[PDB]
Amino acid sequence: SRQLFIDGEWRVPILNKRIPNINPSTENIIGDIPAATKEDVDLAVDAAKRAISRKNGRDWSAASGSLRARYLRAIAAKIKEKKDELGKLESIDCGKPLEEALADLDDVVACFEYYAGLAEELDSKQKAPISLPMDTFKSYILKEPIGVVALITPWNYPFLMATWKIAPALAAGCAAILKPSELASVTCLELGEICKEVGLPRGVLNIVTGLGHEAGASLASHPDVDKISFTGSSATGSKIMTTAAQLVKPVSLELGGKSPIVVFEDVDLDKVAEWTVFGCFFTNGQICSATSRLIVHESIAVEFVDKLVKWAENIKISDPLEEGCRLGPIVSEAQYKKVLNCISSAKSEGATILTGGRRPEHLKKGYFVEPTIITDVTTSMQIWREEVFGPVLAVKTFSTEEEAINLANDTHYGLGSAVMSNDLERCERLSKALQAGIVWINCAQPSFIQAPWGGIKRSGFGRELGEWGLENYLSVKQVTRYTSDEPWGWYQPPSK
Amino acid sequence: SRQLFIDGEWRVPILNKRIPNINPSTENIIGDIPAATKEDVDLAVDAAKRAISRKNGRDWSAASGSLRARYLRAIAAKIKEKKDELGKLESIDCGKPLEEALADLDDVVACFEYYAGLAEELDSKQKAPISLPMDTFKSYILKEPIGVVALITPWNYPFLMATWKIAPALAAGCAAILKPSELASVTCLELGEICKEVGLPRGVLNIVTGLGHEAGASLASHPDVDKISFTGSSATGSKIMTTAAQLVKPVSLELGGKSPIVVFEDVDLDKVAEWTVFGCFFTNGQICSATSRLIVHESIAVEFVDKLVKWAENIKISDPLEEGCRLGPIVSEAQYKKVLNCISSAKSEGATILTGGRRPEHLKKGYFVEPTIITDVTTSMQIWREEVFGPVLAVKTFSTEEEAINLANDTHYGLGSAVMSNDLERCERLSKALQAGIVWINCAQPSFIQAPWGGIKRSGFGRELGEWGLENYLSVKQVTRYTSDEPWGWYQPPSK
Ligand SMILES: NC(=O)c1ccc[n+]([C@@H]2O[C@H](COP(=O)([O-])OP(=O)(O)OC[C@H]3O[C@@H](n4cnc5c(N)ncnc54)[C@H](O)[C@@H]3O)[C@@H](O)[C@H]2O)c1
Ligand SMILES: NC(=O)c1ccc[n+]([C@@H]2O[C@H](COP(=O)([O-])OP(=O)(O)OC[C@H]3O[C@@H](n4cnc5c(N)ncnc54)[C@H](O)[C@@H]3O)[C@@H](O)[C@H]2O)c1
Ligand code: NA
Ligand code: NA
Repeated sequence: SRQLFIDGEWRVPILNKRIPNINPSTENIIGDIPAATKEDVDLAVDAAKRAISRKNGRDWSAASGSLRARYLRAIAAKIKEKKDELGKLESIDCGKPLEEALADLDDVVACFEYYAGLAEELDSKQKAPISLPMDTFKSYILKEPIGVVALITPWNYPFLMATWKIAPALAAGCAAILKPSELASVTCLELGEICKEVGLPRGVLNIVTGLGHEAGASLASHPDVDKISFTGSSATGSKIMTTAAQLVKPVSLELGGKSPIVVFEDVDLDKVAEWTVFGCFFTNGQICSATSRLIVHESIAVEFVDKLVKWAENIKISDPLEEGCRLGPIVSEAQYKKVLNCISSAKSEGATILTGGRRPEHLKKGYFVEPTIITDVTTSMQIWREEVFGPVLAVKTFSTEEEAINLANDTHYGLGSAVMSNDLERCERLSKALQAGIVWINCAQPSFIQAPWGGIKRSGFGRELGEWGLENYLSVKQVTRYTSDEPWGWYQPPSK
Repeated sequence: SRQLFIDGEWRVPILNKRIPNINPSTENIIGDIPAATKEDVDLAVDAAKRAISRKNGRDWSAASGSLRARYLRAIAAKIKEKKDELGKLESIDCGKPLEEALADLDDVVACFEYYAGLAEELDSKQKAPISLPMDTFKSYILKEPIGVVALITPWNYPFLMATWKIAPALAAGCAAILKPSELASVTCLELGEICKEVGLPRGVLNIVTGLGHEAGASLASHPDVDKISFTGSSATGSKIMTTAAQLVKPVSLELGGKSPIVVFEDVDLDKVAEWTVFGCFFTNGQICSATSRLIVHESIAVEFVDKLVKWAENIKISDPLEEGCRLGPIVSEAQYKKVLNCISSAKSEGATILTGGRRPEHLKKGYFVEPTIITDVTTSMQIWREEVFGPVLAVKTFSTEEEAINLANDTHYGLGSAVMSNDLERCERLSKALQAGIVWINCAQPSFIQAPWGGIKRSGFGRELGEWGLENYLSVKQVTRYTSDEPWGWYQPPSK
């Protein structure tokens, strides 16, 4: 089995500890992953520092973008080869249905190809001139890699989230240390073998697996890390930023959400019913930007919600590998219990569990929850307030557009949001009013790698994907030159 | 004798306390400023919040850029009228030579004018298309104001630094709270009156003066502040970021530096002597990007450093308001003592003072220090590592280019840097190797409003000036719409 990927080969953790890896659908130990600690992390950062240091002959940061692009394209092609096997490992690892995992793999491939392309273009973008009011000065800018980057990623899209950061980071000329989640580490470790098979220069990508408070914390607080890029819980992101503050290092954060989907009356109920079920139940409801607060016009509310109930109850719940699986199990026991507790608390606070809310009868084992719709929701309820990370939808109703937007913005979060109405004039109005980083019109959840992705407010800051994803790993350098041959003439010259 | 500027009005601090104001050239109490406290900071942030939500933001934040442009231009014109008056106040307040303050005001006017232009251009940048590889989806970006912004500014360029922050913040559609330094708050308070005369919508700009640990801390930790932009010391920068981390608020930090100036042999000696002295002694040596580490080639070192002494001793030091003034006093007593202790510490470690390093004999009173150049410096010394923020130049010698860049990069800071040589191929090589946000070639210290300004490493992150300045106060929103009529087709419809 795999060890830590450091400096271009496999290294066993110094303390030789290992973490059990559970299959979410069976509850059986399916294997394990290495548990890295402080000094394992220290080796990773040194290797990354060495990968980009001047006196390295294969200086990754000083290489041309097209050279890095060749590595990225090769990484992509090797992943494309293993598509079917990597997707199967993905499903077993995190619990998402096979068709979802296979789609993620396609996106991984596209993501490396896209940033390979951007890497090629980057050389043309260097030395971009700045127009000045004086003729005595000339000015341009250089786009330089930020340096050594810590990449800390979630378990909901294990391989894709990692790729969302490593592809732009490498394309920019950075050396990376990746810390995937201890709940879903397998495919990211497979990326280490791919790097070996493609001859990625030593130390450019290092993969350190283990516990968040051991490996992750050590990585985040290491003084030689130049930038931390994070995706995960609000609390951990806060701790990570606190740690980064010690040595004043830049940070990008993508944290939870509690995204609204605003459904108006002038809508095809059935088409938008699939979207609202998708926005909340897809990835077993473990989406950062999940549209988990439904805000439906009162005039269609009860018939629209009834449709939702039928769609949701027709969703096939099974082992992720079984043909036709549209919902898998929650990633872990601890997560399962949190999701069930959220449903329990909603019931306790007086809300209605319209459908789901329990373990399905036909599956005795595994962390399975039926798609859950919750109504009679009040704005002070925990279910309205707190991100669930389970297939759980909370429903509220509205009578005016103004009320709809006030309900939509009734959260300290600000990641995603969706508007559903045929009136496109209304959609544009609502897309401006919704306090979010992403606004979907007449759909919910699609993330194209060409378009900037991120949140505002307690959902964090910074943008991934598109050209924004690359910039996240560049710094701007102003090169200003004095063209004239005249003395500056500010101070008095001495005498000679 | 002004008060706090809150919600478009002059208001006495709730607790009615005031802070004395010292003339740095006489050591006499010359006035006082209002001392805002937590209760006043709440009122200013509340007013800012109301300014963005008032009338769906149609008066400011959701208005077109041309509306804000008119205000910025109107402010510019007012400053320009009173530039000589504000220059005089600026010198008395911070202690810089009058011709420096006068030059600052020219830059203040041009800064408002420049961001007025960018405000007008901003409307045409809205809804910029994002190309997708699908027929079924369409995507564009909106550039929204980040919201309510905290602007914390230093005492070295009192009015200009405030302008660097507010001008792009207003152009963006933000509502700002300014917390100027308690050592130089006078011109910034005058800007309040300018907003009044110009009729700037209430709450768009608020000015809260006071102690850093009362007013500054209360502003930085306020839950309704959307973004903090800070320029000042490393320690405080670090504290701001830690506070922001609690509610995960984005920050931009410009901190100190220990910037290198590298002088090769193929150089006009008299011309670069001027530049080097300017690079280190200008603003009484209180520049963030001061080039305070000289790195000269051994072959020219002896006569180049001798010329440096000649220039340094010909710098006219006096009251900042006297006709020929070219160096004023250090801003305050505490700073004055720190600067003098830095020079003592150099002697402690065995370094040589070639000129200055003491009170000028003619001044007697005031916080004056002669322009100091020190030599026989070692890599391990405090004057090499730490920021003096006084007119104090440290000098090391080099022979090879590899030796030059390694000495230049021998710092945890990374704000500015300067190359001096007639060989432009060499200058370009060094500009790529120098780890800094600004690289100057054949000059030191000019900052054009068209070009991005900021640091890397422990000098901070984020960029001000140019279009980068505007972007600092904008957040990117992705708007994606499903244009197809076809059902999504992921789930199985429930019939019939
Ligand atoms: N919404 C999202 O974007 C998203 C994505 C993935 C996972 N998650 C969350 O992951 C959670 C799993 O637990 P967890 O990540 O909150 O803690 P954890 O179980 O990983 O570790 C427990 C303790 O370690 C601390 N810790 C973890 N990483 C740290 C680091 N890098 N530096 C300093 N301290 C660290 C945590 O604050 C906590 O006190 C789930 O509740 C799930 O909601 C959220
Ligand atoms: N290099 C630069 O960019 C630059 C520019 C201007 C001033 N300065 C520095 O200003 C210093 C003067 O003292 P000071 O600014 O370090 O402290 P201060 O005099 O403002 O206040 C003293 C204490 O309050 C704390 N504090 C100040 N503002 C705070 C805030 N907003 N939030 C939480 N704590 C805060 C400080 O950490 C310190 O412990 C000088 O040492 C000088 O070097 C540096
Ligand atoms: Na697992
Ligand atoms: Na003063």
